[PDB]
Amino acid sequence: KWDYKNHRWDKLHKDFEVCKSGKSQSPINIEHYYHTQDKADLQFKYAASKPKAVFFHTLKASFEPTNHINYRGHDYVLDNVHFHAPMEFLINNKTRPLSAHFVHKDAKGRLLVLAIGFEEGKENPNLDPILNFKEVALDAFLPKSINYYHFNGSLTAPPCTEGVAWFVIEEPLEVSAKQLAEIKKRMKNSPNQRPVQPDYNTVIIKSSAETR
Amino acid sequence: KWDYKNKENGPHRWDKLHKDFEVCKSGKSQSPINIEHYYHTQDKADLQFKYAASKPKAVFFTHHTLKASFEPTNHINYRGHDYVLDNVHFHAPMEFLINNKTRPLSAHFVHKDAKGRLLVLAIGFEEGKENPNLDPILEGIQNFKEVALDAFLPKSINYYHFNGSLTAPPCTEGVAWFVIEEPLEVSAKQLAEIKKRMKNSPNQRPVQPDYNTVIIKSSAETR
Ligand SMILES: CCOc1ccc2nc(S(N)(=O)=O)sc2c1
Ligand SMILES: CCOc1ccc2nc(S(N)(=O)=O)sc2c1
Ligand SMILES: [Cl-]
Ligand SMILES: [Cl-]
Ligand SMILES: [Zn+2]
Ligand SMILES: [Zn+2]
Repeated sequence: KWDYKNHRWDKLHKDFEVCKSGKSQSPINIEHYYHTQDKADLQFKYAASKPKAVFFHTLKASFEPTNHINYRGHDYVLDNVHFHAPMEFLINNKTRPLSAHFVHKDAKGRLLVLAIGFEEGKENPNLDPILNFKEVALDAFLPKSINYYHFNGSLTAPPCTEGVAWFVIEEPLEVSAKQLAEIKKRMKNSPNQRPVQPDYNTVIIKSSAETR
Repeated sequence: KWDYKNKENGPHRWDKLHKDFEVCKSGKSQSPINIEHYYHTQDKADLQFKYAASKPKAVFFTHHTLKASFEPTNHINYRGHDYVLDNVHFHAPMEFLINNKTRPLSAHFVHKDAKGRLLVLAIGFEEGKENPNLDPILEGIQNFKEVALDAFLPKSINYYHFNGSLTAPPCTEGVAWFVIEEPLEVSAKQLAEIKKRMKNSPNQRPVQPDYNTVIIKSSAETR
């Protein structure tokens, strides 16, 4: 059984062999990239939303097909949000104590994932509805203006399927220290961060968008 | 047994011939593709060429292409990492399609660095003027005369850069592609001969599935 306990994922199932063999496995440290000033091309179609279900090695909140992201002429339906502690993706070796992943699928079956860091500070109201289920302020969840990193990668969890479009947001969200240990407690006080995977000089663009 | 013919050994079946080749199917950054969506970028000038005229170690037909091997004298520098041009080979038509445009021919500059990491540079050809750069080879397949590598490429190039795979089995990924937009020119006769030297047998992998590849457009000076 696969866990984060103390590189052998490929062994447990042959379905997981790509975890080693893939040349574009995630997460990574974002250190070399291209600046661009091209249109967002990223449109959010988010609303405050109450979960299809809320359940637990990571804390996950799933949703109905109500929230969308449209990228270069294709609609990606929001499936779920889950957390990693520490932040899996590194930005020039800076990681945040917590992260969230927003998972999407298009007509063609393609995957798009949204990642953002958290900053230890003020209480974050967006977390509480989940922590009948209370609705989550998605369209308000995200920063107004985001600087993001976009590149190609894999699932950070098995089967580590690749073909994932990652957009990693620069801005850290804020989380209070009680909330942090609580979710950390919520995840059995067991870390669920895959280490940085081998990076074969991934082509990375830095760009921005308006989430709302 | 892989080939480009429509029988059991074509591209739609390359994954079946050897288990070493399955990434041809399962791989998620498979090349070639149609380059139409990309990001325009600051021209930080990432790529530096260091080519000289060079005589081929060998010029020979292998695995459907005309290949010219070289001593490790011609190089490319990318973000402070140097890749040695290993060989130049040909595909007809051009395999990468640029904004849905297909060219009669392309040339691939295969580079490998110390780590065994791969870099390939592609430039297309369309029918026109006689190319003196080409002729050493068409005769050389039949010592070898040197190739004006330093003179081969356009002075300033527009190219697309992304991560992809090899276009022939084993279809290895982690390949850094530099696809130059500018077409070089070839005479209609030279064109017909290259195809004859490459046996009038197509050696173009079809466009492969695209998983939203991040492509940047930039430019450089080859001279
Ligand atoms: C039905 C199985 O769905 C799975 C399994 C692993 C997995 N990892 C992500 S992530 N952390 O965004 O890269 S999403 C996902 C979905
Ligand atoms: C080890 C044998 O060398 C091989 C096998 C396939 C292959 N495809 C290219 S290409 N068409 O530039 O992407 S180069 C190359 C070298
Ligand atoms: Cl993350
Ligand atoms: Cl090509
Ligand atoms: Zn995740
Ligand atoms: Zn080739």
